[PDB]
Amino acid sequence: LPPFRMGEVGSLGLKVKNGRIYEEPRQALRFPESIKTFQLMMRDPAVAASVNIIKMFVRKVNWRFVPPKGKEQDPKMLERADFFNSLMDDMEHDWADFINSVMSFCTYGFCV
Amino acid sequence: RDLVGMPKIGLPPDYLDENAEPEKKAFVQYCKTVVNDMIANDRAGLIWPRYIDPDTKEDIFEFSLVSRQGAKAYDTGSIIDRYSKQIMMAFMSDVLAMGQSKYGSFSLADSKTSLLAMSVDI
Repeated sequence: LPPFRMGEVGSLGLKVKNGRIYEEPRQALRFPESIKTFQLMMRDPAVAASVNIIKMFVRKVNWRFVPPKGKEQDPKMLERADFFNSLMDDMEHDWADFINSVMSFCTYGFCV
Repeated sequence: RDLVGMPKIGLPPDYLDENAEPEKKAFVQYCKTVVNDMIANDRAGLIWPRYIDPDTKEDIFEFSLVSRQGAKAYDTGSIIDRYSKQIMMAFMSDVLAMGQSKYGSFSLADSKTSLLAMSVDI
């Protein structure tokens, strides 16, 4: 066996093939067909309600910027927190809308 | 369209002709009046001719209520109730049918808020 060495030796072992992930064996749940299958499932009242309750719970919460622990009262960190807080409300769209768009991953499993 | 139990009259074919004798025409008119005006009443009763053919042993006249054999294969009430409950679940508005339970509240400042109020907050 090779000796111990710092740095990676193997790989994740993912089943990517020509740039498309092939983890899921069923054809109905892979990339091209999953856009339609998931939209078919959302029509059922039970699945729709289960997804919507989770989406509602996340959107109920508020967000805020705070100084890192150990330096709570440092004026410099307070000014940094104020700057980053002001950054949230200066966007072309509201922060709540951004959080709303993020929750699309409750259906497709990811978001970009 | 449920038609079980309606009266039915059976007459020889020659009674329904257009050239029939006046007696048969009067008989048919009276039968029509009976069919139109018969109702459950303290004077309900019938006097009807009865003759059994010697060679067939079946009455040539008859008076009976239509009967049905089978029963509907599905219970529509349960299905309708199930779908109504499914509709009410989509909006999380079951309070309409279950009333206002003491474990739920409509106040957003109270730690018992229901899902309907939570969504109205959104």
